[PDB]
Amino acid sequence: PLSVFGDRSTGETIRSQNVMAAASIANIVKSSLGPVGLDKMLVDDIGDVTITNDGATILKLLEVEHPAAKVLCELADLQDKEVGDGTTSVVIIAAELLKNADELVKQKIHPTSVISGYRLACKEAVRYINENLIVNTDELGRDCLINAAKTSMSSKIIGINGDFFANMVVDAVLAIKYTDIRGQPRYPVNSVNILKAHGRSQMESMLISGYALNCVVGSQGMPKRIVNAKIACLDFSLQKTKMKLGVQVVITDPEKLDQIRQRESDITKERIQKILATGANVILTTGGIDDMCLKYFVEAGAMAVRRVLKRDLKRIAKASGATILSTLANLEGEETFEAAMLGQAEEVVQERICDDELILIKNTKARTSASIILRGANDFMCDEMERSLHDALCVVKRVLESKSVVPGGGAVEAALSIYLENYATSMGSREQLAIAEFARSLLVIPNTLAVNAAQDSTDLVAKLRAFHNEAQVNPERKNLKWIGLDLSNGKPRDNKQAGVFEPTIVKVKSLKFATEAAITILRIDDLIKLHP
Amino acid sequence: LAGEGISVNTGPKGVINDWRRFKQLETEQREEQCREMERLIKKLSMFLQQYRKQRMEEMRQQLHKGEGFLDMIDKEQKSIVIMVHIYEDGIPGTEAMNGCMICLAAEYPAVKFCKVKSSVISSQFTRNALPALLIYKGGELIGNFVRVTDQLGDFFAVDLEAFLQEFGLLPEKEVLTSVRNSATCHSEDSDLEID
Amino acid sequence: EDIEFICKTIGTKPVAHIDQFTADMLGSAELAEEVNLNGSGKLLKITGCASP
Ligand SMILES: Nc1ncnc2c1ncn2[C@@H]1O[C@H](COP(=O)(O)OP(=O)(O)O)[C@@H](O)[C@H]1O
Ligand SMILES: [Mg+2]
Repeated sequence: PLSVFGDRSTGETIRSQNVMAAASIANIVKSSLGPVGLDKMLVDDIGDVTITNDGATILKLLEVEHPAAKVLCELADLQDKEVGDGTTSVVIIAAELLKNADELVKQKIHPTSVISGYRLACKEAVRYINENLIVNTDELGRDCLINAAKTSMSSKIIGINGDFFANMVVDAVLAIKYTDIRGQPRYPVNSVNILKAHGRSQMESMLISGYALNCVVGSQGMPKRIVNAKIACLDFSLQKTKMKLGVQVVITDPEKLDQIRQRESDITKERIQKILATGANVILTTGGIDDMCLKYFVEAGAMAVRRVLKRDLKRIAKASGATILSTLANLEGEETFEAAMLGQAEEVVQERICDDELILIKNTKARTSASIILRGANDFMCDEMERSLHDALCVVKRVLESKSVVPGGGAVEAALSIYLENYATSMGSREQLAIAEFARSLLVIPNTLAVNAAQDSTDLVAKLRAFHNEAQVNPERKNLKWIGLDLSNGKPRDNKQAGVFEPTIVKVKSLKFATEAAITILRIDDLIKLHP
Repeated sequence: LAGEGISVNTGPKGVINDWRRFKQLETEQREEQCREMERLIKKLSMFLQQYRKQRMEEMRQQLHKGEGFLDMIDKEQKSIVIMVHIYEDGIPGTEAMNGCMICLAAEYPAVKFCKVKSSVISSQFTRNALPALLIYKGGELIGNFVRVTDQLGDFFAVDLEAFLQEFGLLPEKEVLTSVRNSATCHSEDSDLEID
Repeated sequence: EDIEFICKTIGTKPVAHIDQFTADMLGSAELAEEVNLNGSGKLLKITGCASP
């Protein structure tokens, strides 16, 4: 009777199908959660291999057909973009929320009541986290940043290497620190250039007190080391001058051809001489350099690097104090270059890294920058180290921006579950059930953590819940809020004492995003799939 | 047997579902056959001489340092060159040009050398017309080379490279990085100072 | 297609030749800034306009 060219699913069928898709996506990455988690090795059916633990990478690499599962995949991508950590936790929480909400719906509870209860539970969980489960980093110091970095790098290929990698990440983050207007210290991550190269062990990874360029000098005649560098950053190619489309050369007197041809290169020669007359030693350009200008720079005993990436050039200019020059033209209509446009650095060296060479700009003046050279055993391990390092850098940035941290190891989840189970009894009659199921769904994180360690999940979570219930009931034993999970021995442990920390923004954003994803999926009770 | 003039009614409307169900498959088959016939029948029916640079090109070359046929060309950018390879196991001559394409792919990453059997995709094309260097650019056939063994032999990568370059089909050729540099590309919040 | 909306909002008048580019055809605004949306993108916002 509908006569719609397609397939239609209505009622419990489509809801169960959506829950199945979400649960399958959750189960894909549920085995890579927590320090006792293990990585996955993906194959791109063309021989490409990717070994990773990051949830966002796993969900982006996979091709997904069901749209409710695409919702969770792009939810993980959003969590990665806006926070940088907690990518698997948000997916797992959203799937568990959807599963319990579908159970409520199948129990003839209207989805609107479930959604209202979920909204109330999310709001109250955020409020409780902000008011009871935050530790200021002011009284902790650098140890807080070190512990946050170590916690972030757990469950990663640089886990035991954390004692060194946390120091490296903290130094790299603090190097690029700057304050904008309103006196707000903003830490601009992604300005730390991450260079990878297989070779020596992970302990041999070097943190550059400057900038590292993945490019070499254009000519072998130029020196490979300049002590007192005067960096000149350019945004135009240094080649033979060629007239534009609107200009055409027509010769009627044959005597002018030689002069025309000579000027065609003398223009660039004069530009090079003007640039070099100010004492410039290192010349960096985003465009290309032909052999003629390369020889000009060779004769002057100066650096010259072509095809420099735009972001690298911008970072180098900002750090060294140089100014990007897309053209040589002052406000007088002339063509001049002055020494005020030159950046300075304490040393520029072309170093050798495992049969390949790269340029190191060491100790830029007027601004401090940083870069990290990751040494590994092969390409895949270097890629995984880069991803884990990016996660750690994002975590450190979040901790330094907002000075609130939360206990790790599922302590927050258990405290929230206990508080919300207590709180649900004071609101409604069916939204009561929705909030109770939200509280129960929040328990999936410690359960997964315990399961991944081959520990007795039931007993450990029961003990954690008992500790948090005692903390919430007794007002003279509030120090038990920090009791989390110690997966090394499978016992409850004060994670704040043990130094297991996460940024509060991670938990807050994960909860909000998971709640919206669950609400979005739960609103569907019918599906029409048109035939292509 | 009269009353031919009918103008019918909503009866065909009542059967639009099955009509379109069959017509979508028929249209897919027609598209596959049209892409197959663009080459078949259309082409099946019809001392400087010593190349002193051949040896140096050879020695630098070794410095290594059914529905799929439709779908891999329907998508992706039209600005890149795709050189489809046709082969059948057992008949000699396929391995040499397969190795030639493998060697060529090293120095021409822009090209998209791919191979596909004749069985998955005619009888006269299978008996004695297996070796075909189908070159697709922009979604249409730019190179429709068949019987390439006569002008190649039974030939290294230099011969195929020269044969393709003499007709201006090979893209112009263009260092070894450590492994990689890039990790992302967005508003990365470059350095600032503010005073 | 957005010229009409921009001119109605800010109050600017389009200029097609540098001869007619005068001060009276500019639209005064209190603040024009580009804001990043927590790493999800960048938005250009012009908030506060005389004679909105
Ligand atoms: N040393 C530790 N002890 C106990 N729990 C930890 C430890 N380090 C991390 N965790 C917990 O493991 C969980 C999984 O984090 P992880 O999966 O690495 O982050 P993501 O979800 O971004 O991949 C986190 O919620 C964290 O609370
Ligand atoms: Mg993490």
